Amino acid sequence: VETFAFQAEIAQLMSLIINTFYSNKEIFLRELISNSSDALDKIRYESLTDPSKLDSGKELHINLIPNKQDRTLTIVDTGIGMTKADLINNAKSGTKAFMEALQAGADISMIGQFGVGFYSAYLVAEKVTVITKHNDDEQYAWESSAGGSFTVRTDTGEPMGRGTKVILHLKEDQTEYLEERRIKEIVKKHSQFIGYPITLFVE
Ligand SMILES: Cc1cccc(Cc2n[nH]c3cc(O)c(C(=O)N(C)c4ccc5c(c4)OCO5)cc23)c1
Repeated sequence: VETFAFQAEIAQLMSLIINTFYSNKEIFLRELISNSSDALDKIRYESLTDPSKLDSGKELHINLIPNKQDRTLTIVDTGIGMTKADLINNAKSGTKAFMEALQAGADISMIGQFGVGFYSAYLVAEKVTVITKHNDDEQYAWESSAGGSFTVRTDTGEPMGRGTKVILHLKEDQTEYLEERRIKEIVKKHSQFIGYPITLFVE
C-alpha cells in the first residue's frame, strides 16, 4: 500500500467541497457519468486504428450499482481505464481557476468546467475508492477519505477487464442516492444525452 499527499491546491479544494454549505449535492452524479463518458470516447477512438484494444471487452457502457447494505453507490464504466501513472497524476490549474470563480460569484455546480468534477463526489461520500484497469497496466485501487492523503495499491479483487469503477462510500445522511427513483430523476435531469447505455442496477 503506497500513501501519497495530495498537492496543496487539491487538498484545499477537497476541504472547500466538504465544508461549504451547499444543498444541491446531486450534481456529483453528472460529473462522474461525464468522466465515464470521456473514458468511453477514448477507448472507442483508439479502437478505430487498433481493434485489438477491444480484446479486454467489446461492450462500451455505464452501470450504476447502489448497495444499501454496504451504503455504496458504484459507477462502473468499460472505458480506456488508467495506468498507475495516469491514476496518480489525474488538476492543479483547474482547481486554482475554480476557487477564483467561486470567490467571483460562481457556484459548486460549475466544477466540471474546470476539469475537477470528480471531487464533487466528496459532497456525498465520506470515502471514495477508484478501481481501474488499462490495457497497458495491472488493476489498481486508489482510495481517499480526504484529510490530505490518498493510497494506491495493486488490486487483488475481481478482475474488471478494462475500465474504471468509482465506489462512493456515502455519508450517513446521503442514503437518498441509493434510492432507485432518486437516481432515475438525477440521470434524467443531468445526463439525458450521454452517448452510451446507462444501466441502473436494482437490489
Ligand atoms: C482517483 C482519480 C484519478 C484520476 C481521475 C479520476 C476521475 C474519474 N472519475 N470517474 C472516472 C471514470 C473514468 O473512466 C476515468 C478514466 O478512466 N479516465 C481515463 C479519465 C481520466 C480523467 C478524466 C476523465 C476520464 O474524465 C475527465 O477527466 C476517470 C474518472 C479519479
